[PDB]
Amino acid sequence: FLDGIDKAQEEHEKYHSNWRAMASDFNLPPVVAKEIVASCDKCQLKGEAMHGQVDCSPGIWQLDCTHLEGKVILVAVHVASGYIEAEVIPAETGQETAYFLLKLAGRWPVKTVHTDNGSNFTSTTVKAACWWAGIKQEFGIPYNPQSQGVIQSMNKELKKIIGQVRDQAEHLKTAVQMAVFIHNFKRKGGIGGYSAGERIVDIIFRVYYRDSRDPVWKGPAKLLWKGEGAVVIQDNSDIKVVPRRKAKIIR
Amino acid sequence: FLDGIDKAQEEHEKYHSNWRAMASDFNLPPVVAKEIVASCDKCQLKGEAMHGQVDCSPGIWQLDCTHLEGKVILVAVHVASGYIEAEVIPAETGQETAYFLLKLAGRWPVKTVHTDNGSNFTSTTVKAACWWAGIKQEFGIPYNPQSQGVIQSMNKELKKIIGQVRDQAEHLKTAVQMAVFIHNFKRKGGIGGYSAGERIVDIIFRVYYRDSRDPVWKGPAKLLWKGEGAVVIQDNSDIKVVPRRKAKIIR
Amino acid sequence: CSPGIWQLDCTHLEGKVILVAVHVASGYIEAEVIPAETGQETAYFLLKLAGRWPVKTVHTDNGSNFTSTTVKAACWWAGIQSMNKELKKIIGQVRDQAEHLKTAVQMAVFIHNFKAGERIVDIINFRVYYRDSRDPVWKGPAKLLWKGEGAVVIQDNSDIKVVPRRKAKIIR
Amino acid sequence: CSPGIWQLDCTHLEGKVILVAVHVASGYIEAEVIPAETGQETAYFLLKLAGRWPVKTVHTDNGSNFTSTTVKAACWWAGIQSMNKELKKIIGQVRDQAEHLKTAVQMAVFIHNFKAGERIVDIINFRVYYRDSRDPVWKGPAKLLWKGEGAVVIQDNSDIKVVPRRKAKIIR
DNA sequence: AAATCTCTAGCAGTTACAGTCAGCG
DNA sequence: ACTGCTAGAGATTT
DNA sequence: CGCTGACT
DNA sequence: AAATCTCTAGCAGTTACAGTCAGCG
DNA sequence: ACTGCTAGAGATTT
DNA sequence: CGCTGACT
Ligand SMILES: [Mg+2]
Ligand SMILES: [Mg+2]
Ligand SMILES: [Zn+2]
Ligand SMILES: [Zn+2]
Repeated sequence: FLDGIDKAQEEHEKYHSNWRAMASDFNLPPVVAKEIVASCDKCQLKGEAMHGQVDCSPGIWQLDCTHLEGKVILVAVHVASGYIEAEVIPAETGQETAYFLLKLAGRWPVKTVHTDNGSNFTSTTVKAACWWAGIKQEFGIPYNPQSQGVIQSMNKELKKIIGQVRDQAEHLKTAVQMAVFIHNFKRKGGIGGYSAGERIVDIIFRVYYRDSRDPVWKGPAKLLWKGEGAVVIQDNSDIKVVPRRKAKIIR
Repeated sequence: FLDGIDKAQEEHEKYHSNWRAMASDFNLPPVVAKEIVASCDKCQLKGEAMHGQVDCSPGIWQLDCTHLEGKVILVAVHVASGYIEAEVIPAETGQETAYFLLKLAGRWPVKTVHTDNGSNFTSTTVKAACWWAGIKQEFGIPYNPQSQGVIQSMNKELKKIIGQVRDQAEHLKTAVQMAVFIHNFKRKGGIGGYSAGERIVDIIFRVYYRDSRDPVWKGPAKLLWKGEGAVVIQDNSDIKVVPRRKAKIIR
Repeated sequence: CSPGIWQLDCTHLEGKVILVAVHVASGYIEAEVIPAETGQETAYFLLKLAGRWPVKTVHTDNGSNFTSTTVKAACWWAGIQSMNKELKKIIGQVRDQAEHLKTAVQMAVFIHNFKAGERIVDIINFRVYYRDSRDPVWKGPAKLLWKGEGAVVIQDNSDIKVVPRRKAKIIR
Repeated sequence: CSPGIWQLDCTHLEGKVILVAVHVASGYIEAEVIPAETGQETAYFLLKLAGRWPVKTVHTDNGSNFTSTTVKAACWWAGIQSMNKELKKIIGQVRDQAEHLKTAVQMAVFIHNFKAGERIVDIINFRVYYRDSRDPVWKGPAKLLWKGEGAVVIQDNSDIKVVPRRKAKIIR
């Protein structure tokens, strides 16, 4: 093509220059510069720089645990209304969770549950429970907590409220349900200045990626599917999902 | 005033409601509602939600260390040009740093240094050095790394470049200075598409707060001074600085 | 009839206590296994219902687990036979479907309530809030022109829009 | 004369090696204590200067620490007497001001260079970039109308502005 | 005052331990 | 074959 | 010389 | 194509260990 | 008495 | 019964 290209590829393969550097230095255009950059493997680390949007449907209920004063709280949430069904778990295991989902189905219309791939929520007991109750068990990415993001924020506010009213109890579970009362009925804002009971009642290629807490971005893999927020891929019959923030596509 | 106010203060002092709740529920205006909220101590946690702007003057030079492969790197930076003077430290102590600042004064015009309150940079050796060289030693907040933010980002890119060219060496310090070459002369962008040598040569009340990694926000204290980004305060002759993101003022 | 009316009761199935609240004006039932007769788990229960539904009044008797001053304090802070036997018979039905009793208790409460939920919904044109692609800001009141399945037909001030149900909320 | 010209040399003060590069066309000197005569610390030194200044050419002799192929490889990747005695005399002066020799070496380099810096600046109207309050975006080319002390007088397309020097950069 | 932008902490499984040195006894 | 968010605090315009 | 606390 | 918004990871002193359970031997 | 930032990657308008 | 790995 032009010997500037060859020396640009030697230059690049010694220094890994960016596209502006090779382009302006060796008097080249930006396109072929970005093709030399994009032809490289090592330089392709950073991802797409964009969050998604969690599914906000009436029949969805987020679910996750947290930790406080040595105790393990479980928290159920409605995506739309910000409502809470929180309680203390005496010791986290799957059976107690299944009993809790039975408790949440007997009070609130549940259709499907969106939580993480934690130990409990994959057990068979939970599966039999949501099976009996006509509830669809959905999961998300393991190492992308923001996929559950809604519930995570609730923990903050829940803990925040426990900062205010822990001196009004001799036990934890009491103050927990007190915080639930405050957040669901006594605090207002958001939609139109409603508390969560008012809202909840009103409603009712070459693709590089990383995972596994491994900052070593992965080699080329075969894109299977593109949606809005995550994608599905194949690296030697390794069918897997990746969120777009943690991935890059080479057309 | 109005008995709605008294029951609003009982309500608040039992549930710590927000201003919209008391306001709409007990049929009150938002101002006195926010005065009941602002009259409270516990509810006043969150801060001001705003970053500042680091001083970007020619005579400033950021300075900080980092860690890699068991070794402790030291990094000097120019705020304006993005230029680097990086090297390996064989074992971090203050004397070696003072020798490094002497090395950086004998090559580059230094006027003042902006780094953190780490062990080294407070020793007397550094003070004698910048004393001899006419360099002013400035410090920042302890637990606000973003005050040095510039240099922190450099470490990322520096480490990023070491991801690309670590296979071109039998030793670390070599690849370090190689990365320095790449970033300062061979990469371009930012201002007008310059590399850092081109730029560097072209140039040449009641106030609640927290610190100490302590999420317990502090009781009322007497504001001494207000600037743009941080403030100075007094809690029983405890004269101290706080950044505004970690503080709240009650007029 | 008033919405904030709850009738309380308890039974002793399998020699184990079960404590039940009933929304009178809808017959809506929540029953939970209480381990022990006392004001502690009682006030725990009314504290749950307090933050699970808008209680204003509980109708109950002179039992010792109810006259306990812990009840009066937690409630100060907070501000039918044929149903007992209904849930008794349903528990009899689904007892062999689940080993633990508490399980089948909540299964009977589930059966009665859904197999009264929409009744309490009935006790208490439309406005729509929505999000576009790559703009997590929630958007203004949108005049609902049609509610579909998987998509919805809205109108803002200048744009009749399609939005999938995964990015919408419909509130009066 | 060319800017990318560096003359190399070494001396042995206190029985310790010192390696010095000199910008010929400005006489600008950087001298560093090398622990041992070899191509390793040498190529380390030219690798530093390579990323500290835009080298194109080094003029040097047939010493073994220079003909070492490590020099040729690191340099392939990379692409006066009266000064030696000048720094020798200055080192003689400030030797008693600092215990370690390397210290006083860099003190002499400091003395010579600043007490040649602005010479290399001289080897290689104005445009101004600025930031307002609570808007970390960097702003467009602003026509410098006056450079002050602690503040500067700029002009954008419609607003002659004051900006403190702590929020400005002035580049040709 | 009354609305309407604009923006950030902390939530995410979680910390007791290392490394230095000015200052006080 | 899936997806970041929430509640305050402060400017700023009606 | 300890060693403390203070920040990293 | 050539510019000009718009937005996010990781940098910040740093991790090897706990807690469960579906699945495979 | 002091203050978050940088470099890419992707839409989008000239 | 181990125990592995996998996610939290
Ligand atoms: Mg979780
Ligand atoms: Mg630091
Ligand atoms: Zn490259
Ligand atoms: Zn309060």
